[PDB]
Amino acid sequence: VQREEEAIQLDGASQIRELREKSEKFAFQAEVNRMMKLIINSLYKNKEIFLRELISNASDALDKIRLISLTDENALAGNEELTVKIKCDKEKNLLHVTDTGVGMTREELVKNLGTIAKSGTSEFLNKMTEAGQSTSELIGQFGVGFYSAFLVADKVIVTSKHNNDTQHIWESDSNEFSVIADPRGNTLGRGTTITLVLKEEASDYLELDTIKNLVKKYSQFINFPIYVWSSKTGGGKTVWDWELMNDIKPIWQRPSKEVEDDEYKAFYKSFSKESDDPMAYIHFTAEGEVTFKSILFVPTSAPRGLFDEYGSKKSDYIKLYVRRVFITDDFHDMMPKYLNFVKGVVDSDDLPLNVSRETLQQHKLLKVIRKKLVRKTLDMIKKIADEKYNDTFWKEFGTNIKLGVIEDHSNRTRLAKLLRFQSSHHPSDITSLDQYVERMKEKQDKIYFMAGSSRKEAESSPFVERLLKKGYEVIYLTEPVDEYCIQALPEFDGKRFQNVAKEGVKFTKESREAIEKEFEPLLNWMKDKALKDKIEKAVVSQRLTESPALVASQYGWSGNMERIMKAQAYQTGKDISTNYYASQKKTFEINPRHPLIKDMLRRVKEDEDDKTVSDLAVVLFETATLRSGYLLPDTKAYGDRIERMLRLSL
Amino acid sequence: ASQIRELREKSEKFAFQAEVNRMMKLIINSLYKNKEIFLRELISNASDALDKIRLISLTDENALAGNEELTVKIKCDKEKNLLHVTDTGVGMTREELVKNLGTIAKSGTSEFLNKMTEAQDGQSTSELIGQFGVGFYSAFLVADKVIVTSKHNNDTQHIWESDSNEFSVIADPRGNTLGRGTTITLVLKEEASDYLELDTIKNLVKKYSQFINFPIYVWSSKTKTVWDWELMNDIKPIWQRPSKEVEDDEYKAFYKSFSKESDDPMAYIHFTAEGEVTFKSILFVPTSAPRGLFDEYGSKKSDYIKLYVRRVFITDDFHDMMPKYLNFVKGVVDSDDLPLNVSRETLQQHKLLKVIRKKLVRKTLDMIKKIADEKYNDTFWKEFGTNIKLGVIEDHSNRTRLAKLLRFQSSHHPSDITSLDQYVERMKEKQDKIYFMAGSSRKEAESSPFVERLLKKGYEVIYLTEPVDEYCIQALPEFDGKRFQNVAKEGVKFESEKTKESREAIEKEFEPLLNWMKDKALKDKIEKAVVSQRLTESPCLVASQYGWSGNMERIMKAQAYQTGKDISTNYYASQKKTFEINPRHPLIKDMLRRVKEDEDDKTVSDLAVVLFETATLRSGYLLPDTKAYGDRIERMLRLSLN
Ligand SMILES: Nc1ncnc2c1ncn2[C@@H]1O[C@H](COP(=O)(O)OP(=O)(O)NP(=O)(O)O)[C@@H](O)[C@H]1O
Ligand SMILES: Nc1ncnc2c1ncn2[C@@H]1O[C@H](COP(=O)(O)OP(=O)(O)NP(=O)(O)O)[C@@H](O)[C@H]1O
Repeated sequence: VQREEEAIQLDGASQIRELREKSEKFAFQAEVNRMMKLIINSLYKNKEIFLRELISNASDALDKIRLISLTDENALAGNEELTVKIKCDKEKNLLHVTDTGVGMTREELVKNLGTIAKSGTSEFLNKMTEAGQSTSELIGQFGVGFYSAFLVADKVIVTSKHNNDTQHIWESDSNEFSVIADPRGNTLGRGTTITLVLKEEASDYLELDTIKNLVKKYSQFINFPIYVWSSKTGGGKTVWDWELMNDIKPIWQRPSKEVEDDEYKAFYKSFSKESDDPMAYIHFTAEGEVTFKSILFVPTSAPRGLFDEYGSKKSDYIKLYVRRVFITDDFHDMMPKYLNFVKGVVDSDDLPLNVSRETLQQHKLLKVIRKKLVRKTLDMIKKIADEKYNDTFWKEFGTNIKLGVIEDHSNRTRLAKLLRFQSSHHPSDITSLDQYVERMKEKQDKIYFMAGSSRKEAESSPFVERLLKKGYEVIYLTEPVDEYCIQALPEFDGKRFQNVAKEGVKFTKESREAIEKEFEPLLNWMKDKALKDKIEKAVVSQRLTESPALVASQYGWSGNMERIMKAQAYQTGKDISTNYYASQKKTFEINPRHPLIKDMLRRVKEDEDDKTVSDLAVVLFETATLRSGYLLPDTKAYGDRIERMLRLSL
Repeated sequence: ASQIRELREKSEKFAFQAEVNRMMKLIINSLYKNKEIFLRELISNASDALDKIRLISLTDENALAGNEELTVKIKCDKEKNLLHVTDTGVGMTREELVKNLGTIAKSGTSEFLNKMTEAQDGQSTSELIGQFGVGFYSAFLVADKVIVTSKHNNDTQHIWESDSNEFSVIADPRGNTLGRGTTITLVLKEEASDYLELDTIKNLVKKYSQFINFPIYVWSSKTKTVWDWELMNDIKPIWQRPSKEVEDDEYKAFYKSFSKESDDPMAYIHFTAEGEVTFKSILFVPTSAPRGLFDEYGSKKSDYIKLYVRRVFITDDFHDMMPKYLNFVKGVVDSDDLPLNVSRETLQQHKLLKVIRKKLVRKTLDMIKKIADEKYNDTFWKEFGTNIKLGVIEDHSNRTRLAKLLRFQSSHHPSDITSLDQYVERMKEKQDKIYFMAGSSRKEAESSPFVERLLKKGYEVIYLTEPVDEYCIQALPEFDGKRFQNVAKEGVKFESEKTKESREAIEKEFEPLLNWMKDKALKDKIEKAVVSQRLTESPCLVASQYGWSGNMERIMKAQAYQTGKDISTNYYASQKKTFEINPRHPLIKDMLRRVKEDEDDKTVSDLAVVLFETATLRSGYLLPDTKAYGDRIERMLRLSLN
């Protein structure tokens, strides 16, 4: 009972040897010449990332002197501007990336630049941590970024000016570097100028527009003014001046509400390069394993190239950022296919990057991004007002939501509540599934729907004629994807969907059962009158009203289901000529009120071997197939029957 | 470069340095995406050691010294949490264990290779794999401590063990336990428990090391069940053998083994590509269409073709090397000259992807073209006919060559499919047009009122049965000079004799008739009415040149991947058609005698709306309203009884 004071443990490499002893511990070395060549020749895919790294280095340099500027009063001195400035020089085959950051002392120019996998930024980070404090803008981690500037240049000339030290010149050729004091005075007030002596194969980076698009591609949010010595050709002659590249302001960095509705729409217009305001937007911050904080958008109109090469075409609408630096627009694991219209940004600070800085190192961190992005998206679409949802949204991205029901399984219930279809409750207006079950009768327990090519052919369908007459609500499907969306949905609010073109619809009746038994002779004749496999059953329908009714099985293709499959291109030659083709099992149904009842029976009561009575019994079934929206086997069969029955009549 | 100064001066020069521990961490946690590549690297290293000791043997007679067997053996201890990769290669001296394993980016293989290139031997300059000295370090992706025991000739057996930080070397107190070679023992992490089950390892070596040119054995089970070494790589690299010295039966055996198929390939091709890139390749076409060939369609890379560099598996992702419509082509691609990324999972030069692609497609299409005509129609076209059609639409660079491979059902034979070169060889002396009809089936297409006069006159009509066919022909501007012509659209020009200009007189005879239909029958239904010059034995609907056919409309109306706007606001769905009227038709001649008798006549109007609606059905067009047609035909059936 009384606890003793003894404490347990919780934890603790063989080879068949007698005993293991210690001897001669070494430290790993490195052949620098071959390691350098690995980085330059066999590491990166795109050689354009050199500017991305040089700018990031310049950004870190700027952020460093800014932190020091806080705990100092003479840090900036003469020049208080913290800007990165890039200038081309085609006349001398040179590219310049100049910044006004902290710069580098002579010891640093040797140590930091001359040592692979050495990061002064990483070390600076460490001192700041030991010392709110916002290092969270420091991008550098590896020590190889600067060496990526040897991809497009034979020689790199680095001129740096650190406080309390002389301006020096650092020149290299990837094999060795020379460090010399600048003969000129402190031409640079403070900071660094990285000059690249480009190669003949890199003549592209001498041209202006190449650089402009390059800095805009990777570095447009790096929290420091980036200018490029550009031409304007106005006032009309060419005038050169520093043109700002990162115009856009990181709205995401600010917390909710600092900025309002206004500056949001402006952000969407500028970032996504759109002219019209977004239909909606969401600003949120996920935290935990992933912690990023992002802004997502839904466009006002459906993009022009939407649904073109669906699945294959990766959308560049969402751009991934890590520490204000662009990583990738590939969200095929962080965003599903049916949400390929959603635009926006995703920035983060502690997302582990690959050395390529184009992909996240941990593949496991992708789906945890998706679960938050998708959820925030579906909440955003749900947050859209009911009026605006039907009148504007659904026309644009209704198909997407339907596809979501088919694809996404973990959001099928949530997406189903966003579904909108036409109905019999209104000649034109669309309804939700929640609005259907709210208008459902007692003990209905079935959501009746009709699928067809158009609204007119669906509402004027022989099926559910008694259902509409009884007051049952019928959902009309007018688009090819509709039927699949419903078929992929098991139950909604405890109600099961029921196709009115297929069997399963059930509506005294026991007295009427005796009446059906009376209507037994004609059905038998139909199976004989009817060719071999022409029909399966010829019972009389109790769901008909005023129409002379091909009903599919519970596990059979509908007339509308059938037309879509048949018109689908991507299918093999062997597969096309298959699946039973046209016939399946065509069940006939009928109601008594006209020639269906006694007029056809009088002939059947007279003689079953008459030619006139077999022709009239054939055309009735013939036009019933088109009445039920099925494919006509022969256009000339039912066609010439009209050309002959109208010649003597008219 | 000059910079405002005319005094470029020379001061101190330095050599670059490295912070090893941080560069180590980069390789461990920030380089590779797949942690399973560790076994790929150890096998390659083991292979290199085996190739070195063999190259020495060719000049040194005392190298083997009673250890002639050159193999690789893998054994994993589940109980002891260990993984052993043992070879009988050249091994490493004590100095080499420190130099080669302790110096990052240092490759002893690269040094061994350069010595041979310097003088005359190019015998095995393509057998050695290791270039950058970082592969061995991928062992710490799945292991905390790596123990390496090596025995080199003319030196004692030493033991090398380490974590990422420091490494130690010690002479093995067990002595010469390995006759010659190396054993890399990996103390696997908790997470890397999967590499302890032999079957996981079994598939892993087979995945990458299938043609490593050295016997690889794994300690596995085989049924009383007993344990022994099982050979992994048995599939010989036949592509290295020249086209003349390779057995035709070997190709069939190679395919059924490499691609895991029970049936022989429909065809094969063996070629050596030189120039910008240099590689050997054996492409294959399966005997039957793979299930799910088009299920993903687009967005799906096919693991049918595999890329090998120096007999080591690189990748199966080809999408930049092979187009979508050739996703059925299987085979191998091997090179010894293609520069690789440090990850060894992709090519380094992206520009070379286009170079390989154009070579592979070229040899693929020629391979298809080489197939005998007799076996082509009966086997290939049935399985991959759809692919060729898609290729016509997609590949513009080879649209002509792919067109020569197209096959379609013609009116020249009840069931046989024909070539387009056969069609143009069966055209008249002044046809210069390829007439075709598109429909849901052949029965619908051959019994269509558009081909009535054409077949009677002596012209040939191609029948398109599959919905992708019209897309395929649309992508074709002209074939052998001739131009495709839709028989359901305007353009067909028939008869230039005196009987043709006599039809101009019939135009005036039908002029009051023509205008009546535009205003009696629904004016917003029928576009226009014109005299039908191409109509024989039928009552009655053509479309414009750049307009939808009845078939074309049937497909678009089923295309599910469209927005709710594009389907509701599509003009072609609401577009009207030109109604053509045949003069010889008895039902048409009695129609002009009824309007005059009773213009604004009710019965006269009725037949016109009925005929037009039957014309919509006779063509591929869907009836706008079927209830109005279904009720009026119920009144027509009242002729028997009311
Ligand atoms: N423009 C610059 N101004 C000032 N200091 C710089 C500049 N560029 C580089 N440095 C310093 O030199 C060090 C080496 O940089 P680098 O080798 O590019 O690795 P990095 O800074 O971590 N970038 P990366 O390898 O992509 O993570 C940096 O950590 C800085 O301390
Ligand atoms: N099992 C072994 N037997 C003999 N020598 C070995 C063995 N493993 C490694 N070595 C030597 O150690 C050197 C360093 O290994 P490694 O880091 O893999 O360089 P590598 O051969 O270029 N591998 P890779 O990265 O794929 O190019 C190799 O170049 C070999 O000379």
